[PDB]
Amino acid sequence: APVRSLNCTLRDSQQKSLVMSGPYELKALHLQGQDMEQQVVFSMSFVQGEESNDKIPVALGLKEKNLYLSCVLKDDKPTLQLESVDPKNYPKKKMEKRFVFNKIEINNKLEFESAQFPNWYISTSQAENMPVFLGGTKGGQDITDFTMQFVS
Amino acid sequence: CDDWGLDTMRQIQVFEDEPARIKCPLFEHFLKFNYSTAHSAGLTLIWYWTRQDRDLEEPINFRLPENRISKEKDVLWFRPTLLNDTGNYTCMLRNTTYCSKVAFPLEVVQKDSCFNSPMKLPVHKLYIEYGIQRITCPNVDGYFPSSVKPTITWYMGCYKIQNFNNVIPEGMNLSFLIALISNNGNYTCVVTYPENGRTFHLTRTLTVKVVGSPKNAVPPVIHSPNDHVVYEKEPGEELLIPCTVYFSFLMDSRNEVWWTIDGKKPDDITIDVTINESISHSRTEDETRTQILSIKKVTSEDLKRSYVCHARSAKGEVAKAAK
Amino acid sequence: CRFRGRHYKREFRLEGEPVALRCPQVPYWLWASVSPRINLTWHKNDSARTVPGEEETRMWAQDGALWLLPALQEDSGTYVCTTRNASYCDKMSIELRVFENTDAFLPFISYPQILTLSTSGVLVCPDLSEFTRDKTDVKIQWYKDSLLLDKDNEKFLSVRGTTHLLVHDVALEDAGYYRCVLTFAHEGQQYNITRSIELRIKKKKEETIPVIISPLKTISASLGSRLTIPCKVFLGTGTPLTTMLWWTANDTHIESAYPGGRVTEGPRQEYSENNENYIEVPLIFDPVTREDLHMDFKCVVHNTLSFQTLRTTVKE
Ligand SMILES: *[C@@H]1O[C@H](CO)[C@@H](O[C@@H]2O[C@H](CO)[C@@H](O)[C@H](O)[C@H]2NC(C)=O)[C@H](O)[C@H]1NC(C)=O
Ligand SMILES: *[C@@H]1O[C@H](CO)[C@@H](O[C@@H]2O[C@H](CO)[C@@H](O)[C@H](O)[C@H]2NC(C)=O)[C@H](O)[C@H]1NC(C)=O
Ligand SMILES: *[C@@H]1O[C@H](CO)[C@@H](O)[C@H](O)[C@H]1NC(C)=O
Ligand SMILES: *[C@@H]1O[C@H](CO)[C@@H](O)[C@H](O)[C@H]1NC(C)=O
Ligand SMILES: *[C@@H]1O[C@H](CO)[C@@H](O)[C@H](O)[C@H]1NC(C)=O
Ligand SMILES: *[C@@H]1O[C@H](CO)[C@@H](O)[C@H](O)[C@H]1NC(C)=O
Repeated sequence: APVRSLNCTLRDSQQKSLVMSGPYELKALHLQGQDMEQQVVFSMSFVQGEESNDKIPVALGLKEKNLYLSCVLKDDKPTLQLESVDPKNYPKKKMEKRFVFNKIEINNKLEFESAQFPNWYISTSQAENMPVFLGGTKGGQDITDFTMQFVS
Repeated sequence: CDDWGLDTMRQIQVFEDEPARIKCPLFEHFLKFNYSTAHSAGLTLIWYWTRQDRDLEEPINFRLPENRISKEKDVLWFRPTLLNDTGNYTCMLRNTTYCSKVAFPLEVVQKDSCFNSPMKLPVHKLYIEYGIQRITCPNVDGYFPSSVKPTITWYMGCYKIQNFNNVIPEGMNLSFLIALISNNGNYTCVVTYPENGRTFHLTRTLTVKVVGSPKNAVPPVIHSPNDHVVYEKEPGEELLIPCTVYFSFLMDSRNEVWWTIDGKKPDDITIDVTINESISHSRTEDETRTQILSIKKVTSEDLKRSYVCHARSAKGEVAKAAK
Repeated sequence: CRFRGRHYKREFRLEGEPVALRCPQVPYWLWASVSPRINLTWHKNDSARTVPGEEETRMWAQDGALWLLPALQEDSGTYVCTTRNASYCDKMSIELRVFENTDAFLPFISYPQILTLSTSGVLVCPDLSEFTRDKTDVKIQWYKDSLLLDKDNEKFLSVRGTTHLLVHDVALEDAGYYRCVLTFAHEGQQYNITRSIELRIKKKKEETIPVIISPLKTISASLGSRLTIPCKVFLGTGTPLTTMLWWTANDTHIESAYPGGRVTEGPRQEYSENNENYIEVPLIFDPVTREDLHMDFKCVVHNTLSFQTLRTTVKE
């Protein structure tokens, strides 16, 4: 075995789902009953970039697909982007730290700090269609922590 | 005169360019019961200060000019205070018989517009994921009449609070809808109000800290004496014995862990032994204490003799070791 | 011009209330590039001639979206936006279905909102953005099965001027259908805008602190070059979830440092074994040799509730 990954679906604090629309972007909006399985499903896998009881390093990318999200500086400011990958190599441990996150999970609610940029988190606006993005502000106007449901 | 040294370590700190309201210490010479302070005996309350200097001075207050230091009722009143006010202060009581003076260093603190300051901030525990909690602007009391309606805004960092995802300003109170770890940080309310044709500021800041719910306050859980890991040691193996214990969070919680040779703080007969004591805290402030035992050669009696790890915190717990 | 694609969120609204189809993924109200605006018009799949204009006086086009107040049953259909930069052009469709305002049709309009039980949680009224561009902060009224929730109610708190309904401490009986109801105010017309929320409860997940069970200093050895190894962890109850059995000498990492291929650890074993219990096991194997003849080795088990470790003695 390479890396024990797992499929799941995240959904944020205000109940918004997580559907793709790019693949140059992701969005977080309310899915009607009859549209629920539009929401992307994630392949989360443990990379083990740095040990800590608090942080569990995890790289996650979209399953049945080749995308994996990673942080990069679009003009010296952290930006969330979807980089494609060789389906041959991945999933893999010790993954490039652009692709690495460390989930801070507490009582079933979990945040995702960036390894590349500490104190920068996967976030979402409270508006509806606005995209998922890397965020520098925690506990502000943008939603940082989500809740995941495992899937099959 | 009955005289108490200044409250050196019980110090006061005040923001510049905005009203203070200092009280004279009556926790010494207690004197407050069944209708507060007694001026009836005719014990005049005298004020006077000295500044960072070498001399005492009568306190000018009437032509300040704006009664800027007028004491309205058995207590001092700066509207507004000024950096030059820093220094030690004194109040005393006079009866033809009675005298009593005491001092307290008043350090005036400059303020950044981002609320940066040397001022000590009060930590304010807040239970995690509770339904809804809130915080009131700390020390607004008595600064202004019920008649006037104040404007009052809040700020996390220099970040003003508006459209926050789970925090909401509600007049004097700040409400946290589902207190998450994301909510840690220094907060600061800033209340404005008009008085005699002027706007005074009151900025005060406290740091919110999210902690474990009482919803999950539970007796300590013993981990190490699990028995699935069996501690057997043939004669003279320098055996070690760790006792890791998880504590749920409570405020008046005195977490205690101790080994029990059989009920008397070890070291019976020779029995040379010593404890190593580690500790860890969750982000939530959930302690997890640990203890261990360095050991010499194992005397024949040790194995068949039982000893046990212990812990208690508003609840009590116990676990049996194995050899 | 190109057809870019179908808009993911179809919209099953109710009859007799407003609707707003914003051109899919074309605008986001990000109207920075809007000076001399781009040509824009909608049209039905079957009905093309529309401006889209208006059947009666119902339909029109606000900033980037056409409305249907009231939206009528039969208005159901598919629509396509249009965009024109002489340098470009494309289109996208929003599906739409209007139902009758019968209680019977509710389960089809429902938004699934989830909350784990024995905790506080929040229900947000969905799809209200286009109409919430006013400062009378959201005058919504939450009903539960035709039961209006007043501040007198202790179980549910309606957040003042917001879309959130605070469930203070959710219980099994709290599952079911709810209703957002935004009273609108356009041109002086006051209209209801309903939203069916359906709450699903979930049980908080098991997560136990495991113990390790292979602490013995390698009792055996001889240089047979075959190295057997198990790190047995005890899960009180089956919860191989975030649980992770990472093997590292201590510093080495057992991978991309200690091996050029020399040493690695293959598959894993979630035994289950004894009925009630559940257990997991790794296997670091020096497939053909163990030569250096010295190493600190450490079994790392790690999940959200504990970072644990283990080391062992010299061997034979
Ligand atoms: C208020 O009183 C305190 C204590 O009397 C003063 O601090 C003293 O200052 C001298 C000269 O710098 C130091 O050598 C002493 O050690 C201090 N006393 C003590 C007990 O530490 C201080 O000057 C006064 N505060 C102000 C603002 O003047
Ligand atoms: C919230 O306030 C606390 C206390 O004022 C800040 O913690 C201080 O941070 C500095 C580092 O910049 C430490 O050297 C000090 O020891 C801390 N003060 C004390 C006494 O705890 C903290 O920086 C503030 N939080 C944030 C995120 O800005
Ligand atoms: C405050 O202190 C300065 C510096 O000694 C002094 O010059 C000034 O007179 C003081 N301010 C007032 C209002 O007297
Ligand atoms: C002055 O004050 C003291 C303190 O209570 C009191 O004992 C004494 O009687 C007073 N002298 C009078 C009566 O003026
Ligand atoms: C459309 O045309 C304008 C004007 O030439 C140009 O600035 C713009 O980049 C074009 N649109 C896009 C997205 O390229
Ligand atoms: C809005 O909803 C309420 C409650 O169901 C109802 O009484 C009222 O008739 C509705 N308003 C309009 C404009 O029909």
